[PDB]
Amino acid sequence: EMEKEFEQIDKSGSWAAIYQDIRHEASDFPSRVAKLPKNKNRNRYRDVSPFDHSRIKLHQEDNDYINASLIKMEEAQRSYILTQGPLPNTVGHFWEMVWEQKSRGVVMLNRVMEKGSLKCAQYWPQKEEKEMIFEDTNLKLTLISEDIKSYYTVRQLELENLTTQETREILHFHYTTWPDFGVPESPASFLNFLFKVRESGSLSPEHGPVVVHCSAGIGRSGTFCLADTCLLLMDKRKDPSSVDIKKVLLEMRKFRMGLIQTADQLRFSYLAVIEGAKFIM
Ligand SMILES: *[C@@H]1C(=O)Nc2ccc(F)cc21
Ligand SMILES: *[C@@H]1C(=O)Nc2ccc(F)cc21
Repeated sequence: EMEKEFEQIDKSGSWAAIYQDIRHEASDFPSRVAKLPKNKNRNRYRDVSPFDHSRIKLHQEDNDYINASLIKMEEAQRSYILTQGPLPNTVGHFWEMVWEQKSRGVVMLNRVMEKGSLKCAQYWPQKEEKEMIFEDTNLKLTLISEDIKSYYTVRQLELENLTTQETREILHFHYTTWPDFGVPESPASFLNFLFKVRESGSLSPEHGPVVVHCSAGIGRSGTFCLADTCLLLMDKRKDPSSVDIKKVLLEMRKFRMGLIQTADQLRFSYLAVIEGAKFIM
């Protein structure tokens, strides 16, 4: 039971030590496409590079590269795309990826400005009547509606393929209250965030994978996928306490580097799963 393992690591203060065992056990795979010179500016500096084996390819004949990975959790029947916050020059690529993978949801875990720097381009429209056109990828994006809450905002967007005039509705889930430093004190509002994403149908097998991101460094994102997957596996296992967070993290770590970044994020992920369990079970 992870609750008892929690008190043990907490009372012993061994979070940095557990995390380092994870860092040392974690997969390392080639990322040759990410390091090509022609991809330097498609790549957010001081951000993780995608492994070649799990990387999302754009369907443009020119350059197929985006900093994005497919996490496939086989048991849980859950798949996620994890990506960097778009750059001014990759906003069109980001929406092409959303279009081509048939994603219903985009999950954003950062503010556009944190610590007085831009963590991410403004990649969606701020007003109904000012839509965005991405001329490089032949897409149009319109804000349909915006629902601002205390801890998060949900936006309905319409993405239009200007080439074929097909349109789809995309949900933008923006968690707005992650602090500039460290992790939330309680996981309550984050859990209410996940449940929201779940009830929308954005994580369901009838859609392409959800797109998750949160700037570059800090960590976040990892926490989102790790909590979702751990909770769903408790709905599946005859014994819910067979679920080992560390094992799940190491599986995801086969698909993308740079989850959980800090021991604090690891601690928060335990606390989110523990409190999510008690809420359901
Ligand atoms: C587990 C299961 O038994 N059926 C099902 C359907 C969708 C999922 F995402 C996960 C499961
Ligand atoms: C939840 C909410 O607060 N706003 C919104 C809009 C669309 C959805 F599918 C779900 C929600």
